[PDB]
Amino acid sequence: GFRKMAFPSGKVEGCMVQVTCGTTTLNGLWLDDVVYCPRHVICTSEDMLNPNYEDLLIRKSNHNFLVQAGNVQLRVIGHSMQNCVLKLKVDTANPKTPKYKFVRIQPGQTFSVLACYNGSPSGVYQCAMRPNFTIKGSFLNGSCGSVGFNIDYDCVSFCYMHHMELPTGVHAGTDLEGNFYGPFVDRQTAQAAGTDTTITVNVLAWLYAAVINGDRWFLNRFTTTLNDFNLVAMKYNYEPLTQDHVDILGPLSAQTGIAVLDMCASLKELLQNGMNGRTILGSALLEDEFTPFDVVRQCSGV
Amino acid sequence: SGFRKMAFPSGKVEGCMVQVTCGTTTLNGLWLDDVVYCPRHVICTSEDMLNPNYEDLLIRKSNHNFLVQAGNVQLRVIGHSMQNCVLKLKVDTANPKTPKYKFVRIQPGQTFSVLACYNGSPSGVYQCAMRPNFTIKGSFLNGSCGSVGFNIDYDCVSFCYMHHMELPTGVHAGTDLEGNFYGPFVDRQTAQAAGTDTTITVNVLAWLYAAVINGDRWFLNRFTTTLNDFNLVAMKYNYEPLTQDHVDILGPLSAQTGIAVLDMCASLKELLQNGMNGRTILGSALLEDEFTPFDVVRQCSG
Repeated sequence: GFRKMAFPSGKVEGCMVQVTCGTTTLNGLWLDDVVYCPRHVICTSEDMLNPNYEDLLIRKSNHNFLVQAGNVQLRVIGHSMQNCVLKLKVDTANPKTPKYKFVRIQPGQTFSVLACYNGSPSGVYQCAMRPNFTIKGSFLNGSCGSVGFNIDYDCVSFCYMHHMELPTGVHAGTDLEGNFYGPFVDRQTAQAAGTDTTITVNVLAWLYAAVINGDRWFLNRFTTTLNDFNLVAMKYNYEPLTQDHVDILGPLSAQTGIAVLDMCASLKELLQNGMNGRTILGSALLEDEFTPFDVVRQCSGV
Repeated sequence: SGFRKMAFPSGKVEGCMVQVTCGTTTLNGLWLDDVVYCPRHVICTSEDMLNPNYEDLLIRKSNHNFLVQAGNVQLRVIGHSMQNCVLKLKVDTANPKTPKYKFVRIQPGQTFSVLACYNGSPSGVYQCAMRPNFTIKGSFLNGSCGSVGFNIDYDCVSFCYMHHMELPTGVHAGTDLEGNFYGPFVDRQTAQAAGTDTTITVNVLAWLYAAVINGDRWFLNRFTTTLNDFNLVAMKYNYEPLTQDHVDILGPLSAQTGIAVLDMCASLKELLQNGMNGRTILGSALLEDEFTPFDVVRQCSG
């Protein structure tokens, strides 16, 4: 079976805390003796319309921040702002800190989101960073500071911290250095994303997955150049491939014996001729939120 | 806003998973207090699995034939019994990470989270529903037996599923934590078919309400139906009947959207006898039936 699968969330659950300033409360990430959270925690609701964060933060001291792990307060002993993230040094090193790294992901890459409220994990689900740098998440009031992550061996790579829901109902946030993905700002104002596109490298990974499972009617006898493929794909609102995309498809190419550019020629035929009422892996829709790594991970184990 | 298939955070269950080996057979166990629960076919050789007499095989085993590993630590087995299709190994150490828990038997159409594990190590988490034919559509590979399904309510884990088998059709079968299979299956290495599956109608209606809450409305109509006339059409299409209890449980979603349950039933009836005409609902080309009304209310409250 093929399912959207999240990483086991326990290593991240052990890092979630609550951060409050005044009556504004959201989630933070407690790693070693530092808590990371969205800087708009320092705003009242009226502040968020047009905030001057530097001005607002110079008014705050360590003793204005309430950090709680459950009902246990963690005393704040220093604070600083890095882009759109606040870092609060606390006096206790988190004994559940996993091995971790901060990463900035590419569009197309997937990650698990641990949706949290008041520092308490509520649910986990899988997301892809869209080409327009939004994610199609599920978030309610109080969810900011929830994080997205991948887990490789035993190391947690944090890649996303949640800040905002756009008018269209999709979501926007930052990496853990506080830099937004996309052309968004943490202000209570209506912001639009670019028109989205289909994640071509993931569609190719899905076609490879179909082949591995014996579903291969769409393989044609042609090949293409990468440049010709990119120029055609863009007319169908598909993303162009990069050299890194070609490389990450390498393992599936080797597993199936189907050259990357041959699969591109097959996809191109699918694009210009349609599916003709046929299905691939049970579906009439091409799936674009499974990466090549997701295909390998779900068809091969951990 | 937003709507996503979401699992419970898995940390509380991750702290309970161990590896269980007997001879050349290895799978996963669930370690609660001083007892480890795992599928009994771990006592089988590849020859025994074809037609096993489990009581015979078990009486010929001693405690030392069982190797239980929690991470890098071997747990000493000091007792063993069998409860239906589940083996219970008594160990000399209590699991410090045992959560508050209970064993429950889930009803068809209810959902739960699965923590897929290999060699005692958590690999991924996803949401499943118990199908009306008592299969589940999971994602499981070799080495995954003993993985468990669960729900979390406040701080209590309700374990409802332990994994044993993949049917020839690719769906999955297992037991509750008393070792009783869901459905007419047996833990023998033979090809087994399920009863004809039906669609979980109350869940489809819940998901249609979710679609309206998120702005997807093209499928609505001004028609209404009686409950009985709806059920005549549902049964014609191999949908489960909708009961008055189901109507009542959908009440909160009906109030939140202003759409009477029987008006949504008229919409569903039109979809069943007309199709979607290549359109999508919440990004799906098929009618989704693995969200309960509770799943939708929890995710879409407000």
